[PDB]
Amino acid sequence: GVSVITPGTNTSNQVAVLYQGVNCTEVPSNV
Amino acid sequence: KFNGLTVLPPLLTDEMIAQYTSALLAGTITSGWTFG
Ligand SMILES: *[C@@H]1O[C@H](CO)[C@@H](O)[C@H](O)[C@H]1NC(C)=O
Ligand SMILES: *[C@@H]1O[C@H](CO)[C@@H](O)[C@H](O)[C@H]1NC(C)=O
Repeated sequence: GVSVITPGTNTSNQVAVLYQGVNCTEVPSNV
Repeated sequence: KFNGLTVLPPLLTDEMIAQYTSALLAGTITSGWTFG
């Protein structure tokens, strides 16, 4: 699954993304 | 993971829960029922 972490659009429009139990070397800054 | 089936981890690790029980246990050995 892919999850999106947001502080709320009434605070900011930045976003972070969690790729669930995927090794972070095969996803396709801060990794 | 199998086919479309996954298992999500719990938010509290086992280390955190053992920390919680040792804080309860040190509170009761040392203060009785006053800390609650
Ligand atoms: C939501 O927006 C309103 C007005 O734009 C503001 O008063 C309120 O503090 C905002 N809420 C948060 C959690 O920032
Ligand atoms: C992801 O793959 C690399 C390459 O084998 C490995 O070193 C790494 O440990 C893997 N990720 C995890 C969380 O083990």
